[PDB]
Amino acid sequence: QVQLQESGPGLVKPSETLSLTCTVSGSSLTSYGVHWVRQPPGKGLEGLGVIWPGGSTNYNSALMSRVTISKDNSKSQVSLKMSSLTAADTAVYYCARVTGTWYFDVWGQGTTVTVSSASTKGPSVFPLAPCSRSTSESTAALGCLVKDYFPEPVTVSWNSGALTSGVHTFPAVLQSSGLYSLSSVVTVPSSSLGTKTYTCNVDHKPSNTKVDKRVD
Amino acid sequence: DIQMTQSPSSLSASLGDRVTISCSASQGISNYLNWYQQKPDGTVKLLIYYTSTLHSGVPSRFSGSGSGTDYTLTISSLQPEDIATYYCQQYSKLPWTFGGGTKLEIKRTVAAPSVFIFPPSDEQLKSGTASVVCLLNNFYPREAKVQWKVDNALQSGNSQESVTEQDSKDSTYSLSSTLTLSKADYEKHKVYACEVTHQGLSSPVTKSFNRGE
Amino acid sequence: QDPCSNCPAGTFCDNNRNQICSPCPPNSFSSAGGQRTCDICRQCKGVFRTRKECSSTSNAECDCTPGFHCLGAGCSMCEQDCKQGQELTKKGCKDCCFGTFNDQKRGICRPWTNCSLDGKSVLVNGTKERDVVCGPS
Ligand SMILES: *[C@@H]1O[C@H](CO)[C@@H](O)[C@H](O)[C@H]1NC(C)=O
Repeated sequence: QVQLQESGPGLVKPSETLSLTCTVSGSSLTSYGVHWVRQPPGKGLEGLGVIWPGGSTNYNSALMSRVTISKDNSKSQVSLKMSSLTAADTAVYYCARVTGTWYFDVWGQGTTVTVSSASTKGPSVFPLAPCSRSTSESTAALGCLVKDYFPEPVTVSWNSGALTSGVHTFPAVLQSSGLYSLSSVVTVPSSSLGTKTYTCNVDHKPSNTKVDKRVD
Repeated sequence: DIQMTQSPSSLSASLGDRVTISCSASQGISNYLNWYQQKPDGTVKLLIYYTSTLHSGVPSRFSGSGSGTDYTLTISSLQPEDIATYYCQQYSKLPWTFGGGTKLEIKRTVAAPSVFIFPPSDEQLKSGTASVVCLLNNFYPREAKVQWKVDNALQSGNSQESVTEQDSKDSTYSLSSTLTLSKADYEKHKVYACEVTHQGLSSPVTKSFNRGE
Repeated sequence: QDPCSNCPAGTFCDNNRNQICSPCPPNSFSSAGGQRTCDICRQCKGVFRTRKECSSTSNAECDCTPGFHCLGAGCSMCEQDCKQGQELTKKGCKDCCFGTFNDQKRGICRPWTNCSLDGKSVLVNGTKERDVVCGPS
């Protein structure tokens, strides 16, 4: 089926070559165009360039010709290269499928890129369980604290994805150390907490880090 | 480039209301405008292309109209899952430019938060730092006051808040306040509490725990 | 069996229409059949000039605007011309030094052919535009 997925490094230092990859599932690149869009933090969508089925490209002038887009039809991959990166190039980058004349009918989930000289650090995961089990409260709150990571993209899932009801994952905050941290919590029926196990699944791709912490 | 402007930048409407967001171009674009919806988690999908043509699978309550330099996107009956940012996009001239987007939030009846507190994990104590977390769950409106007190002494400058976006079902927010102290400072005191003040709370509700239990 | 296979170069396929194959809109093309979008014709502006106009089935190609010449593969960039007997330096077009020449509206000056070192005599003296013409004995 038709799907687009961006991929690439999340941390790039100001030695400034960025390289991303857009993989297309159910759409031949000889029949569709592919457009790259980026969204800086707290900003709107900004297109970068498009590569057409024939292979020709068009680029935004504001990118000062630092952006180059290529593709390999046999590999179903579209490549994005950007040089002379500033911190202004920190954003989440989307690739979309150009169909008809013209519209973006299929969008990828986006990939986050951070431009900084700081080193990448994996996070620590700590359980968030109440001081004691309360019989009066019919609902108890569980969670896990993901602390001291960089760069920002961190994903959290509960019971390997099986538990989604009542799952709230909070946006990250920037600590005074410059390291990010976020909390993810879930509300559960308190009568059932002693039987089933609850584990939060934390993935931090910039540090090749995966951690599965059980929460009693 | 062609300039795309969307009015208003932010909008709050009740459920079942008729929503209308505007999009104006600096020059005529001859009905070459698309509408996109960005969910709070980042997902972007196409709603309408050529200013009135509904993309396959989009609910029939979405509709677009306009000509020349002025176009609109219409939601006939606002639904809870419509909480998102909406962008218009012109393809009259390269490079294709997006509008600034209109952030849509949903009004609803008052909902009181459910408060919880979490003692610093023993594993975290071994590291050298202590973080105590206060959770405000599924409340409305967004305005909520969290005050940390350690042995009845009101804290300040040592906590950070974080708020979820509006929930796709309840139209509610959730908030996490994290109080960070060093390990030595954490063991000096006994009672840790967070006091929550909210419109749906007749009087502030405090949740507390005693260290060592 | 693929209905888009019937749409040749110059058209694009979209199954949401009564007519599956539709002509590529003006200023757009498709160099192969079965496309479901049309490539937009590329621009030749600034220092560039449209050499070959784009059609419904082929892209436009750019040469350089008059006063400039192509440089790099496929006329990737353009470089300013100079008059014969000149040379494009970092300080603009400058006349060649005495003893050098440039017979083209591009490139650098080159020293005159030393007829004596090759065992020949000078038939025609050198010029900023022309090399020395040597002759036998
Ligand atoms: C021009 O060439 C002739 C012979 O070809 C030579 O005798 C004469 O000196 C040259 N002109 C100058 C200014 O030297």
